[PDB]
Amino acid sequence: RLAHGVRLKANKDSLYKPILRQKKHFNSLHIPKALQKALPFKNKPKTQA
Amino acid sequence: KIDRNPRVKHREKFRRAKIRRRGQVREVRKEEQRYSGELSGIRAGVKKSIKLK
Amino acid sequence: MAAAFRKAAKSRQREHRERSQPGFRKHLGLLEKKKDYKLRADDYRKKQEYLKALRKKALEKNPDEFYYKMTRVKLQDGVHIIKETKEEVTPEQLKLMRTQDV
Amino acid sequence: KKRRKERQKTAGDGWFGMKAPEMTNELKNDLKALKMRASMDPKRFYKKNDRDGFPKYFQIGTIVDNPADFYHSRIPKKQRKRTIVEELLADSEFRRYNRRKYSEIMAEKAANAA
RNA sequence: GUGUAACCCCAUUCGU
RNA sequence: AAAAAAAAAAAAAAAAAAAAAA
Repeated sequence: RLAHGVRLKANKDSLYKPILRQKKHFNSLHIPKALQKALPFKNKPKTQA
Repeated sequence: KIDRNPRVKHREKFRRAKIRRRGQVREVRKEEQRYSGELSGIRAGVKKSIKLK
Repeated sequence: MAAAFRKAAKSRQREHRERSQPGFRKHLGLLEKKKDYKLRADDYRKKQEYLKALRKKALEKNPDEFYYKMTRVKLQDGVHIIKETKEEVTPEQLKLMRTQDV
Repeated sequence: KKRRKERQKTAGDGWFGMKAPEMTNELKNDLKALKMRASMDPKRFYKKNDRDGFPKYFQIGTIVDNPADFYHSRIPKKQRKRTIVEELLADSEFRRYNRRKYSEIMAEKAANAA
């Protein structure tokens, strides 16, 4: 490479770079309307309007 | 670099040993300024006397 | 001198580095690794275990069960909503609030 | 029953009959401020609070001037205020520090929220 | 079926 | 722990208030 004019070219993909990840959030659990009716009174989820 | 000289290693261990002691027991200080408060709270619930029986 | 062998080997502390997403697929998002997928995998497992716990409870549900909360509360589409209590103002106080407002 | 009610209105004979003051939004604002005195100054640390709730018997006042302490310990009459809350509003040192911390918490929360 | 409706119905035109 | 409801505040946070799992 020194005798000729060839120069090293490094692939941009292969190099190592900082990732900089961000916190990931998830949906809350959705219970079907049919299941809430089917559930017993003790285990029925009770909320406010 | 601290491990290179044993004397300054022992010097540094003593400085920490005084700091770690400050949690257990209080250091004596003189009234170098007029008393202006405790600089912290005054806890009236702790009873730190030693019972004799 | 087993520990002496270990100390010499760990003299170099350069740790293996992570690879990033290829450029031509950058708009898709971050290349997920085992540490990231494990967050998504444990999230699913918790919800599916909870629904299976709930669906089992519906099996032994007794339709004739009775509780004294049931008398004053009515289901709405199957959901047990606790309706807000009424204030029950009377005309004299209702006239009083308007005089205060003006 | 009625004699119990009369005895609970005062601290008692042991403390020369302190009376429980009526609770107001200005006194309550003062008590909340004192309970959170730990975060006022980053270079000052305090012991834990004695009680979780507010004290039942307490009185409020100001410290009397002493002639010998003209320069050592005395606030000029313009800087004096009526309440502990207004004192916190006045000094630049506390406002500058508190604003910087509160801005940080919102910004870090914004990174978490997005 | 929570992982960051056609079919049918009325009416219009065409035409072995 | 968590899904809610009621207030204030800052450019979301904060105090109380219920249900459900454990």
